[PDB]
Amino acid sequence: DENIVVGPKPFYPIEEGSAGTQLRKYMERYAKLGAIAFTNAVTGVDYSYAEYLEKSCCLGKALQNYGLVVDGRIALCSENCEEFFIPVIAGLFIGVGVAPTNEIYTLRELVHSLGISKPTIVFSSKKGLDKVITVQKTVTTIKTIVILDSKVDYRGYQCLDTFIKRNTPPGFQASSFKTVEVDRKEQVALIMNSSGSTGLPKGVQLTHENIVTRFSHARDPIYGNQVSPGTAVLTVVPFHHGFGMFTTLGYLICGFRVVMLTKFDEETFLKTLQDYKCTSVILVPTLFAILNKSELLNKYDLSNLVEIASGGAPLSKEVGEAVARRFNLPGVRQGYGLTETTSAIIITPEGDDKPGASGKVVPLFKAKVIDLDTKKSLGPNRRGEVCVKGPMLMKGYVNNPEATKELIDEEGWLHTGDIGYYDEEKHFFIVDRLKSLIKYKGYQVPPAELESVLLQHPSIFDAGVAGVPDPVAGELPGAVVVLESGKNMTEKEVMDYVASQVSNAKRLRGGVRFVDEVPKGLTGKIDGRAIREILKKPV
Ligand SMILES: Nc1ncnc2c1ncn2[C@@H]1O[C@H](COS(=O)(=O)NC(=O)c2csc(-c3nc4ccc(O)cc4s3)n2)[C@@H](O)[C@H]1O
Ligand SMILES: [Cl-]
Ligand SMILES: [Cl-]
Repeated sequence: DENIVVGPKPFYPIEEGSAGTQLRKYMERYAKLGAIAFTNAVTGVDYSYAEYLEKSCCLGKALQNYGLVVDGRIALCSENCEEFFIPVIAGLFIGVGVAPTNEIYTLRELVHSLGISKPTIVFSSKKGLDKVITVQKTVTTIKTIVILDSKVDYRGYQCLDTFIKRNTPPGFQASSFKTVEVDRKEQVALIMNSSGSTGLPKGVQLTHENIVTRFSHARDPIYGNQVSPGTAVLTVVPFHHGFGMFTTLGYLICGFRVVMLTKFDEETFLKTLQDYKCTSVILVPTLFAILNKSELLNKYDLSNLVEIASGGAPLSKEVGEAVARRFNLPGVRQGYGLTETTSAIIITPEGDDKPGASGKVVPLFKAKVIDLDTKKSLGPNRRGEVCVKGPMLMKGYVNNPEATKELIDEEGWLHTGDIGYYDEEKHFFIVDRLKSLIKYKGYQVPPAELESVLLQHPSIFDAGVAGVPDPVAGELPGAVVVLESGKNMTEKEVMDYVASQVSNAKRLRGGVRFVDEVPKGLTGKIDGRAIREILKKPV
């Protein structure tokens, strides 16, 4: 079947050893070099590779001394902090599965998530502690809570350093610690949760094989960023999520200084780029809005920035092109993936550009686009459901065989739930989620196409589009809009503006509501249910 698109061979073959073994090898190299691994952009606190490696080894030993066995479970519950990856790496080193969560989860989300992954120990931020204590009342198998981002014991709980000290012999040498080899294709490494699900979070099981595949991509000269220890990268994405998890772990294999930024005011954003000489960043779409509007770019030395990427959610082609132009860059790089594919499986290849494209199939992967009804493969320039296959496919959901069966078909293809197409040169374009398409008469209108038009308006800061029920037409496209400060548009002004830019079918017949915040998930995807609820309310 010539409709299947097959990715190339990676420049760097997948290395032998577990994901823990590989991380240890590279971290040790950068440790001896004296490089910095993590920097908190706002405080300027650094962890060297040497310190991060030492603590990760010491925590690995501590978890073994505590009694955790291969295929045990720990969790994190934390907003981004520079300590976040210590329990992750320790788990990978010893073959204990790690379930990351964020403090920003609701209690309903967190109780469900941790109830599925069943961690023995939770590494909680100070901020997340109250939620973890509450969850423990239901998930009563959580034995121990350790405070991740405190140097001292906190509210009666051991901090990370205390837990390590209490579970390792005095004078324990990290250099002596051995990574634990595992059955790479079978051994769960991480239990992850997607963002923007319409239901409660499922536990996505990712293996060591999944992760070491990512390590090849991450440092690939075409599909990643080349090893360059000391080079700084800015990161803004949530660490608990696959997007932040596998970009960050990849950056550690690359030897980069991971500059973690948690505040997105333009001054701090720009000052961070300048002060740490950041050479690249992967943004989410809302951060592009800040950069397109900024009147301050000229005040900062931004000359070190040679790459801007995007992922997680649809990016307006025109907004991306404007921002790339401001920075005098050829274009915005992009990656597209799902929690269930570990990381990005379509990435813009260096040297092989195409306006508006999401990129090309990554090494070791295959992709196809199927007809929504027949499920048969399609040629180029035909919209259908993107499906993918390759060694980053998850092992399956935790204790949910039905959901696994629905996602990964009898022929081993993962059905992404996304609409897209590929062109004659095999560039893929991801349009939107199938579930988001607005059923206006016989049309299937992608909200992202309307959102792009809205975002391009200089008075519109943010927008989200969804379908308003309608007896005659099925669904009418409607929009929720956040206006830029000091600007005003009426509903009619927005509707007329959109009508001037789109087909008749795409008009905002469902109307426009103005809000302070567009409802979205943790990595920028529009919350359709929430938008529909807002549109339902009378003005
Ligand atoms: N680039 C994109 N364009 C449009 N939509 C995109 C998208 N990426 C994810 N999505 C949407 O998120 C859904 C998946 O949501 S999810 O489960 O929460 N997981 C993800 O969103 C997810 C998991 S890993 C990951 C990426 N890793 C990267 C590494 C480098 C890089 O440059 C870019 C990326 S994006 N994204 C997709 O089905 C799709 O609807
Ligand atoms: Cl999201
Ligand atoms: Cl979310």
